Amino acid sequence: EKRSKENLPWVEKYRPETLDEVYGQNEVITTVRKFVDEGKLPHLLFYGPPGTGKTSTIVALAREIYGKNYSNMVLELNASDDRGIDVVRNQIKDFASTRQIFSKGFKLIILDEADAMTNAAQNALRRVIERYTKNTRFCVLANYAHKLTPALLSRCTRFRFQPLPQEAIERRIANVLVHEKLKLSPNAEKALIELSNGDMRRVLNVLQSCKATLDNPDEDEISDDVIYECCGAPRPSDLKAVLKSILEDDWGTAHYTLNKVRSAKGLALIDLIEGIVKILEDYELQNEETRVHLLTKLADIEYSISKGGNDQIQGSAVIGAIKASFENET
Amino acid sequence: SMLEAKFEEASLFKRIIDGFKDCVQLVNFQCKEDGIIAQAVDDSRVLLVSLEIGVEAFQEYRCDHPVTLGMDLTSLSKILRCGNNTDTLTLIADNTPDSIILLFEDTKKDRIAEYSLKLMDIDADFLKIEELQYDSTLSLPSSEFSKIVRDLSQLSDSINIMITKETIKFVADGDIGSGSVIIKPFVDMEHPETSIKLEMDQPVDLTFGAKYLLDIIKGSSLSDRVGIRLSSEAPALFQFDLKSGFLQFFLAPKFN
Amino acid sequence: TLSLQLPWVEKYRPQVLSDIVGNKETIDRLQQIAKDGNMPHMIISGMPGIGKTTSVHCLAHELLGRSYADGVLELNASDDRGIDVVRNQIKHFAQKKLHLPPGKHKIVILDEADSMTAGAQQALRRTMELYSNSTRFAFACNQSNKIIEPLQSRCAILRYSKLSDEDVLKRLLQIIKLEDVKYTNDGLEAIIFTAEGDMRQAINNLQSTVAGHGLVNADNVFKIVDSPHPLIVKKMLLASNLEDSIQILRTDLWKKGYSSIDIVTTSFRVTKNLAQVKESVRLEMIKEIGLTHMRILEGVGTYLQLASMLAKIHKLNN
Amino acid sequence: VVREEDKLWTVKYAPTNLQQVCGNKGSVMKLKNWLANWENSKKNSFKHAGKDGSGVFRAAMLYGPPGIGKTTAAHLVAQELGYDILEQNASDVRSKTLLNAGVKNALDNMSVVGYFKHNEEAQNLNGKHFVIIMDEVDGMSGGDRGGVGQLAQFCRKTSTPLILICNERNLPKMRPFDRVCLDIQFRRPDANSIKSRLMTIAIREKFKLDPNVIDRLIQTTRGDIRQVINLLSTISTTTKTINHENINEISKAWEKNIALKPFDIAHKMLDGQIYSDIGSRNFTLNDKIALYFDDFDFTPLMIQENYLSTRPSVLKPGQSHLEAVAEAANCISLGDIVEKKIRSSEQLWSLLPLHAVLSSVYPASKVAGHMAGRINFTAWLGQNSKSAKYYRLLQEIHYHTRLGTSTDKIGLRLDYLPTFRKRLLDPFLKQGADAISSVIEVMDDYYLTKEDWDSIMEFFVGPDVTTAIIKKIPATVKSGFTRKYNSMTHPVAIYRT
DNA sequence: CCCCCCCCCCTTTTTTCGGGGGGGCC
DNA sequence: GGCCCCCCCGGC
DNA sequence: AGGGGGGGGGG
Ligand SMILES: Nc1ncnc2c1ncn2[C@@H]1O[C@H](COP(=O)(O)OP(=O)(O)OP(O)(O)=S)[C@@H](O)[C@H]1O
Ligand SMILES: Nc1ncnc2c1ncn2[C@@H]1O[C@H](COP(=O)(O)OP(=O)(O)OP(O)(O)=S)[C@@H](O)[C@H]1O
Ligand SMILES: Nc1ncnc2c1ncn2[C@@H]1O[C@H](COP(=O)(O)OP(=O)(O)OP(O)(O)=S)[C@@H](O)[C@H]1O
Ligand SMILES: [Mg+2]
Ligand SMILES: [Mg+2]
Ligand SMILES: [Mg+2]
Repeated sequence: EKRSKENLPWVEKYRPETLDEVYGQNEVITTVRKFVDEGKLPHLLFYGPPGTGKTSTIVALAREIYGKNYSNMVLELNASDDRGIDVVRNQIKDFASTRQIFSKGFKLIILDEADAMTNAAQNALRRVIERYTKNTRFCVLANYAHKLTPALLSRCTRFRFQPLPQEAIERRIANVLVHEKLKLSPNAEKALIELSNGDMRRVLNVLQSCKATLDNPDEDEISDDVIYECCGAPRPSDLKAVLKSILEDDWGTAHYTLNKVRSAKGLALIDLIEGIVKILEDYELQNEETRVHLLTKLADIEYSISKGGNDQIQGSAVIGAIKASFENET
Repeated sequence: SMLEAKFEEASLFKRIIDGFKDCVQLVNFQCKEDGIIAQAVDDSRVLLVSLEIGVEAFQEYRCDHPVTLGMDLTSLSKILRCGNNTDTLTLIADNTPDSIILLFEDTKKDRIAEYSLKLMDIDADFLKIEELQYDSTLSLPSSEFSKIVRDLSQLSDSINIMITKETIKFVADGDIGSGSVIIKPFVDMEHPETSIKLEMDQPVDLTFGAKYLLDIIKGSSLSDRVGIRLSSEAPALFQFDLKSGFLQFFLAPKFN
Repeated sequence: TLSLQLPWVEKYRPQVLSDIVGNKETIDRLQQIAKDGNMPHMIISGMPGIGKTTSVHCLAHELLGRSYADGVLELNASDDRGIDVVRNQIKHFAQKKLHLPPGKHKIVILDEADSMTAGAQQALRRTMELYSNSTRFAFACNQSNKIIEPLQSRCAILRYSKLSDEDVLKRLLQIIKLEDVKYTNDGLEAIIFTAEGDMRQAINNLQSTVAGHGLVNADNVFKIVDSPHPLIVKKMLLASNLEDSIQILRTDLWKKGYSSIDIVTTSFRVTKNLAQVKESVRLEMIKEIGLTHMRILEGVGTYLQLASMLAKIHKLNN
Repeated sequence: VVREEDKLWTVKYAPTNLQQVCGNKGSVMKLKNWLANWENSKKNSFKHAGKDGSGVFRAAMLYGPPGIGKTTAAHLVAQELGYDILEQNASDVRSKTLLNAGVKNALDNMSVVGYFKHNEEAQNLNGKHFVIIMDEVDGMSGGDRGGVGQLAQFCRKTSTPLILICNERNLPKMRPFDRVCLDIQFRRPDANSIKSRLMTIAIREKFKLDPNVIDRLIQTTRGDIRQVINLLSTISTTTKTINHENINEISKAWEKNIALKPFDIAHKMLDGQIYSDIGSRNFTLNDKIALYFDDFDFTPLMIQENYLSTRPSVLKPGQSHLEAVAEAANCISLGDIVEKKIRSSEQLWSLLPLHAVLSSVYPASKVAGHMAGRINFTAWLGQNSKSAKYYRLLQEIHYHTRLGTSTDKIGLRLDYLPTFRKRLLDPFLKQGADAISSVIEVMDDYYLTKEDWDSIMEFFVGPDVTTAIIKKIPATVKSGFTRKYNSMTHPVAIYRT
């Protein structure tokens, strides 16, 4: 890095350095701590969605096992590096079959993002794993399990990283506020959690954007309005009004309301559709085909939007689909 | 260790091995109380190599019981290349030999190099080579024989040796003209080495491939005078006389 | 804190053919061949983690005694197994002269042979044929269709079956007694249920439990080992009502961290292997799942697409 | 040295002479006759073909399914005739460079081993003559460069008998061997041609083998005597009785799996039995997907070609054949879209299983039944090649006339070509040989050549075909036109094309 | 020589990046 | 020993 | 499925 850590992005500035700074994975953290505290550390397969803390967890585990000079005693290979059949055959085999250099210890290999590896390399790694197990251990981090061969999966103990719970995100937010001397309104916190979807990177990015948006962070408190302005996401009140107008009001006034709501803050149609879907998922419908039509038509509209096209036609289609689906209620 | 054969210098053994290394891939050695014998058959089943070394070439030779050793040229050549050419070379073989031991001994720097060469299982039994009544016998120096073979191989892929009364002709008619070399018996008192000698019995006209002759003449530096024995219908016998023993090539002639 | 303990998979790896569970007929046949000698060329096929490599290693060790080091040539996917290697090193090993007991032969163990190229397999044919009096070949593969027909013709066939619940359970009791592990019946049943016949996974789960919680029970096993997601996908696809399927997808799949691509792939496989459903209905569901998969691969990996796919499947099956 | 009870049953009970070879008697007799009259053909320069037709081929190409005894028969016939066997196999590098320094010498040279082994023998005129055996020709891979061509040249400039052994003959790599060797085909031996041998083996090995269950074993091994011998050796290790009580288990456990050919795949996939309620439980959807994957580069084409020539038996009540055909065509179009997406820059090969259903399984499930005629190989490849050639010629013509015309190749084909025909072909049919000057003037104005003329006149279709019209043109007119074209200089539009 | 079961075997090439293998120059 | 070039799979 | 081809039985 350059200068100091204050110039780093919040996503990288607040990267955990030890295992006790990882939140939302109490079971996995306790299990790995117990494993590394009594010498029985098996091969690990950390499977989870982005932003859960798998890389941070493995880095902290390596630091605890080896210490400050852990970078020179582990072999970290990721998608950014070339990992082919020849690499597995030569470099990984040599690392697993050779003693340590700086200090006595066992060999650790971290194959981050191994789901992007070829099948030949995965097949080759089987005997490398099963032959040098006495002095070497393997850790594989993945987001999609279908990319891993069954043979590789059989040789690794599986640990699943769940989406971050609400309390963990609140604790991390409180720590960040304490470090940055910032104040957050409770409604702003709830909106941040709602839009976070269990990813801490989104929390940090949105919080940094909100801090940058404030006129003076020293004596300004971030509110839900600030978060909505920074992210441009529709407000819940706007979504409720749009849904109400679509459901009860006629075509002309519903179209006018949708246009006015979208043009007031430059809202995007996809976010409105997502919010309407979330709101309607809790509706106690009396018929099934109505829900079927809603889901199918909204998925079609989302797919069409993903490829671009006329936005006004897409909004009219959304309104018409909702009206037609709710017509079946009778 | 019933077999122990010591060469004062490994150069002799290396020169023996590499003289027929480029024509065969598998060799069988029989070690007896009277010395070493060896037979090799090429992949194409055309060129046969026979070899024997008497007890005179060994400063020390002990062989309680006869033994057999199957060897490959590549591994033996590599092992020999590892050692130098100015050290005593000891070949050691025990009962029921699955491998042989090569000892490179340097008595000035006190250096010992031990190599183990794994033996190969070869089914092929030795062909009974019987003394043939060769019609034509010729003895010529190795140097000019190698020269003529190398020069004529560039003009044709198969050359015809014709032996007639006081005439030995090497016809090399092919793609490049029809250049040929004709020689006659000649005796030099001052230089007995260059003495072409002819034992004419019956006319001979035999065609032989260029590649086999090129491979055979590779041993010209090994010896000084080469003896070519030809018959009406039989493989040419190219005898390379040794200090104790000799090296023989049998080359089957081409049809018609 | 740097002295690793040997995992139970390697610590308790069988060293004799009598310690291998499952596939009784094949194990007794291998034991009889080892006792009587004259081991023929063989190809052993089966799913991962059932004891093929262990079986071949034990057979070779028992057959060759102290000559294992000089009489066994082991090559796997982690070593160079090109056409040149087969043409030179394997030929040299086969032609090697090694004195062995009268009833024994040299052994070449080509593990994970399914990854070998066609040229090497073609070149191996006459190598096995000519030198069958001194050297014998034992291949271990996961997919038997990757081996050329001539090699299968020259070799016996040993198709390992799936380990039964009783055999895995018995091995678990033996290992627990050896390690003096406190266990309960429900915990062992859960471990076997999650293993799905994979002994290696069962051993890994049994070690992770006790290594992390001490005592084995259903809750301890389930809090670290998750139920196989294919079963949850099958349950979701077989839901009587759309609401139940949506709830299952939201609670057990989406909120547990499973990716949409994995979910759609698992749904594809489950629909591929659903016997209770009619073939035509299965084909329609496969078409819908393929449409959803194509949509996801383009970038729209949203829960909305999965919900729409479930709704369309329910409409088709109505 | 080698104990008699420590050898594989295949080597222990290998045939000792040709009389012990089971099955394919006619092929054995043909090969023996060919090898027993090679000298006479050589004296005749392989010109006077005999009644059997084996007097003109100096090489033999033996082919058949694996494990039938081609190599054994070849070796035994070579031994019985007194020839010296020189075997080249797949475990030896057989590239063009290595072959040029190898067997060429032995093809026209006598053997030294034969001379030094049969010297004391009499009447053994064949002991000194080489016979070349090239086993596992199909086994040559990228490691052997230019071996097929070298062998093809060998089969025609060979001075010694040559016998080639292979497992697959329909493969394109065997095309050079089409008409340069005597083709000898070995069939799968019948269950009655090996009954006596198998009973003898069972008696010798002291295990009971019930004759009534013998056929199934061959049905399990599918003509592989080596495989059934290995099966017997393995089963007899612990089970000393082979009866109907355990035949089913061993048959199921030792079933051989061989990928079906595209024609067989099309025949099986277009069968209505497997798509029935009872058949589906035997041949499942996974089985159909595996059948497709046996050859995924040909199965969709065969299905698309042969789905219009069936008599469906799975038609829904009230559904007609045409409706099922339309549904199959729609599914085929969807599968084509999926295939296009698969081979894009993203290389989405994970969609291959889906392409199995949308291209082969589903369309066949709607028209499954009995074929109304012979199965025809897909004709789309030839049509695609012809269209590519036509597009290349059209591009050449368009860029030759680009300086004069204001249009694209599509516009040139759709609009300009009829008008051009009105000036370059019509006046030859009215004024005879007096229209040469005008045609040459048009060519000069549009930088056209005679080859361009041929290409243009070959594009027309429908009732405006020009082949018959061109052929009916008098030869004198065409000769005069060619002479006039070749007797003057013409401008060139593109330089160094 | 001529005819009738019983079965076997053959009817056949185009393809978008990225990775791997194996041959040829040097 | 190193580029450079050509052919061939790619799902479970 | 349609057509060609080899081998055992009848003639
Ligand atoms: N459990 C966590 N506790 C605190 N911060 C976290 C946690 N998880 C993620 N983060 C934060 O998000 C940042 C990125 O975390 P990562 O370790 O990169 O997640 P990841 O699971 O490795 O992403 P993938 O699966 O490779 S895309 C960290 O530097 C932390 O600042
Ligand atoms: N039949 C078995 N009996 C006892 N333990 C077994 C058995 N099979 C597998 N295991 C255990 O699981 C471990 C691994 O077995 P493996 O031999 O590696 O399975 P595998 O079928 O060879 O795996 P693949 O196909 O090469 S991925 C063994 O060391 C044993 O501890
Ligand atoms: N007609 C036969 N009769 C008796 N045994 C046979 C016969 N054919 C093959 N075998 C047996 O199978 C063994 C090997 O036969 P092969 O000649 O190698 O088969 P193949 O026809 O050459 O098939 P490929 O192309 O080499 S896989 C022989 O030693 C015999 O024991
Ligand atoms: Mg990461
Ligand atoms: Mg294994
Ligand atoms: Mg064979």
